[PDB]
Amino acid sequence: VMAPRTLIL
Amino acid sequence: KTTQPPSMDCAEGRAANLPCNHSTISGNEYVYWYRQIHSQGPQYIIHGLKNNETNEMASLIITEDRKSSTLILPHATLRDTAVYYCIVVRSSNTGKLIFGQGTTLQVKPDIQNPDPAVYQLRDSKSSDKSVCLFTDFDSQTNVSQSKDSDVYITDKCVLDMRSMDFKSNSAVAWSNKSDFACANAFNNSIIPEDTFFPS
Amino acid sequence: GVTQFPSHSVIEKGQTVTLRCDPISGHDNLYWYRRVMGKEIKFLLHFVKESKQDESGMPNNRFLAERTGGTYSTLKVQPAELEDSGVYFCASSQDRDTQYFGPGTRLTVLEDLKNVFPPEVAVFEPSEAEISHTQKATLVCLATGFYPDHVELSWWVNGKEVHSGVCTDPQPLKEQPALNDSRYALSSRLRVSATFWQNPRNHFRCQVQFYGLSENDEWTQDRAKPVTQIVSAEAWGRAD
Amino acid sequence: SHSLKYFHTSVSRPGRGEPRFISVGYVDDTQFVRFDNDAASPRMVPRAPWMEQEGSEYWDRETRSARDTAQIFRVNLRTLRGYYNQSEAGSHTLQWMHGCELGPDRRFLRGYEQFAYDGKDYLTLNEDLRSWTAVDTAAQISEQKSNDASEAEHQRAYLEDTCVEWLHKYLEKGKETLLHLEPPKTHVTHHPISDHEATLRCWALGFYPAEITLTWQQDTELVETRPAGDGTFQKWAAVVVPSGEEQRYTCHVQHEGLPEPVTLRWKP
Amino acid sequence: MIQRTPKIQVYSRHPAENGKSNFLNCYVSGFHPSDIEVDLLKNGERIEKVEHSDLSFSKDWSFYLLYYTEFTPTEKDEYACRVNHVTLSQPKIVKWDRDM
Repeated sequence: VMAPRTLIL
Repeated sequence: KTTQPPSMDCAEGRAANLPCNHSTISGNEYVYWYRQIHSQGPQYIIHGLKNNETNEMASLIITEDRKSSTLILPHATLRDTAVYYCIVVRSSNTGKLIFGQGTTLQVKPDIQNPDPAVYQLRDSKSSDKSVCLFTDFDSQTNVSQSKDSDVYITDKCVLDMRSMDFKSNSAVAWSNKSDFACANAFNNSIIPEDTFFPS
Repeated sequence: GVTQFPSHSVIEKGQTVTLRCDPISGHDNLYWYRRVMGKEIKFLLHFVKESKQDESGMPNNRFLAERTGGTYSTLKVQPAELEDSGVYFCASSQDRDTQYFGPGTRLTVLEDLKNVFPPEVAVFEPSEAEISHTQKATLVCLATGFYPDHVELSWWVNGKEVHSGVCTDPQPLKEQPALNDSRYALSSRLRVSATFWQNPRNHFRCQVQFYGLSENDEWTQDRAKPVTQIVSAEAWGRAD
Repeated sequence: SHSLKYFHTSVSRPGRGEPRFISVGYVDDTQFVRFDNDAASPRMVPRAPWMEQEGSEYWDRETRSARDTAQIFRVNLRTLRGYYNQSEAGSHTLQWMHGCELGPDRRFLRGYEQFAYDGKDYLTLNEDLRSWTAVDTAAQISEQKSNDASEAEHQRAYLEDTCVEWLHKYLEKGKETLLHLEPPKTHVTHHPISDHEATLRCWALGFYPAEITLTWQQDTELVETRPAGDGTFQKWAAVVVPSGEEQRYTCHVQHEGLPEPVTLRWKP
Repeated sequence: MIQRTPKIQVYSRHPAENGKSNFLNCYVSGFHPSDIEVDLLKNGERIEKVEHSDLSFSKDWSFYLLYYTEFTPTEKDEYACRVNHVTLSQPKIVKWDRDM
């Protein structure tokens, strides 16, 4: 699966 | 998801251990603990993944299997009386919280000076008056609600006279109907033997 | 901390309320949560800056939320229905892992405003028996006949608020539980030392802040408009 | 060794509304999934035959994750404009790549993660997976935001556990083909340039994985490896040779699917 | 902004046999930004049913795409790829050579 969280840059 | 005991009694000054189960938990789900005192905003306490952790509010113990948790409150006070929510949150871009039933933690005070008694108190004005005060009983005693529909009895709440190093329990009863004395006011509760009744 | 306005609100079925939240400034994320009386606290919405990131908890179309400049948020119920009564909590976060909550807006949608009533407040003087038995004097405050249960009770000694020795019921009692829209009662205890109570120079006031109608709402009835107000009862110290 | 890699691309479309967002997933050199918010079905969907069986459960989770990422990348694009001082008019790109690799022992070897803005390196997760490093000066505010919010923790959780866990799940589901080594079919062609010069071309056809070395035994042209379309790859090497003796030049094919390294000759 | 011009290869899936069914590929790679027009031509005309892979990129962030269609090669028929990009001042046409 893809990463379930990303960055709010 | 997550199970906690619905209620927990606890003595003040000692440590409180609140359990939480989450046996379906997966490796990217985080264990969070919030609390809510009365009806005011929920309050972040601590969170962890796999190992134990500590901050100034509390500690967290997570088993090696990850299937259960413990919130430890170091030295419980009356302020620490709250609902405590154990919430598992999977890594996400929102981190949304699902509040379960939580554990309702009652921190029972000491009661060093038991002196159980039922007093009558009169209004500062006129007519009405008639309020009965059940006070100074230990946290063993349970104050039941009245069977009579027209007699009002409050839950027991705790009195903190800080400068005295003194705490005390109390329950208030009133009714304003004719045949209502302070002698029969708490007939529906088991009041201790030798409860002081003033003539 | 997170800020919310108004702290209380009672409005008629059919009317509009805007609820406002001022997050800890600098926080990218803002959340709205609510507790519908009888249920658990539940997610409504998550803003990442001025954008809606998650909307899954938003009840229906009657609810609309904005965060124009990614600062303060606004949540508007129009039109308001009874089932919307409850407490609405705002929250803000920087990491999404630690959420900080405001004190919440307590909302009561009523079917008819005729049912709103200010509290009557009475103070009950300490027992002569308690003084001789315990060397302490307990005043009881009784706030009766209020609807809805939007009350804050506090004690005032010599024009100053007191906190030590005070005990106020978490929940109020229904006066006529067998009737619809039953009015409430709430009690409080202030316990002082006998000799403090026995000083005639000492003034004790029980204060109850009631939250009711504002000045904008129509009132065509006989009785005084049940507006947001403070009702008090007092008693002076007594050697005898 | 095996690897699970995702490639995410967001492209702002100021004329339209939402930016174009596309996510692709790879087990080794084999695509297995995609999300594209412009597709007829804007959801995470199977891209290999061995992913058809997964139920509503899995695709829903993956669509939520993709759509959520899209929605954050849209916010990011706006914010990145504010870090560089660019107009609202131009289109720009945010890319995000994440992957985990297993060693021979089939356990976690390494994880990586990095962001690019307009094809330029922006922000990279450190090798220890515990913090982020700015690669563009303009990324310093994002670098500190990410380090302050302990974002690395969530990504480490992803790369060391979740990624590893799922990679093994995928490797079992794609048993038949993922562990299959396809050797290349190889030949050499002749093309006279003149009376004095000619071209020799070494072909490698229909192999998997893409990794391959073609050497000649300095006028050596070598094309970038290309997909055939059926999950296999193709690649050719070319050397310029004086017209006459071409037998002093031999091709050398090193590839995993072959028992031993292979020499090619050109049969006239 | 990084602007990279697409490298282009036109080729078949399987060794070319006149009259046997095959696939004609146009591989575009090493380009930035992502926007790109690609077409497969038969005798100079755009082929209608043409599919493409999902947008992806390499370690250097440059994008790659494969464009493909079902075809049947002939002696007399000619096929080409046609690529347009911001880095190009005219559409670049590359003919299919069965030796590449």
